[PDB]
Amino acid sequence: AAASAPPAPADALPKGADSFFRTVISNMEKVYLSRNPTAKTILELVRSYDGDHICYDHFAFRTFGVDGYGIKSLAEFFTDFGYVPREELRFPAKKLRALWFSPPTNDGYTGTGVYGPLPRIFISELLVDELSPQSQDIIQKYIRTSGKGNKHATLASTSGELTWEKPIYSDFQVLSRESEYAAWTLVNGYALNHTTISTHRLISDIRSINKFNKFVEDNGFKLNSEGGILKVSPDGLLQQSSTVADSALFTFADGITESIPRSYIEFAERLVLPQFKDLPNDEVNEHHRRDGFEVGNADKIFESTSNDQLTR
Ligand SMILES: O=C(O)CCCC(=O)C(=O)O
Ligand code: NI
Repeated sequence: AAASAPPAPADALPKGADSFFRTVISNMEKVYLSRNPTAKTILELVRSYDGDHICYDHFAFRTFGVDGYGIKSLAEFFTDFGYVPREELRFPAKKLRALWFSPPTNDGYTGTGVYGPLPRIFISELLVDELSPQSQDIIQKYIRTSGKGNKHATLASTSGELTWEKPIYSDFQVLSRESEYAAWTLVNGYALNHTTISTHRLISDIRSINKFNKFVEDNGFKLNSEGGILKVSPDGLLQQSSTVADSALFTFADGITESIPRSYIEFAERLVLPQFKDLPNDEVNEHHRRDGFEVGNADKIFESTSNDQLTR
């Protein structure tokens, strides 16, 4: 038989870097919770129902793929803190590309949320050069107003700031008609687009995602309907659901106040891999479960912020 070996575990961070990294993602989460009452409420409801067991499966971010404002503007922060780039996903109809990142080894975490197992990171970018000339010019205008803001995307994310000037409503309107993703990013920037609860790490009966979905719906919240409320990967091992994004009033730079999408929250179940079929269920750890993401699922979860879902 050919020589075989297990995968090399990723390096762990030194103690200061690990601590510091967690204060940063904690600040990203603070902005997110302050602007997304639905996500904040659901996280409180799960904690009360299940106990202190909430783990974050992944964080997701959106970006403009032009002039260095894209995936790389955030990825460098995470790779400075030991994250490893993984698979690239393509979304041709929506004109998006995404990369996900797996965390450094962190087996000694002592808490939950950002103090629990470190989350994967999912970062997408809009392929701006594929849009109409008019939208390319609108995006380029804001990118010019931002200067070297792209070199400090994490500062922007931790503080809840846009690096470009505040948009005028007319520009938001034009982008909304061609790319809802572009419109989302114009008004939200590098803000955390969602966190994800790892349901299989819960202890109570809502650890099953079908039970979890009914728990959310019975507390009055609406799940993303597109492609069904439960997106199931073709191998059956990655099952995902998400809320409809919250909305907020935004005063645009020309004085007009209008509704915009903020963020949402996702729930994900990763099932055991087939080679570990007969593992006793008390023996399953995260590395025994389906890792990564699935283009089919992701394509429909992007629509949690779409106007059709928000106006259902
Ligand atoms: O809406 C976004 O920005 C990311 C949607 C994709 C995703 O997070 C997943 O596949 O779980
Ligand atoms: Ni997600």
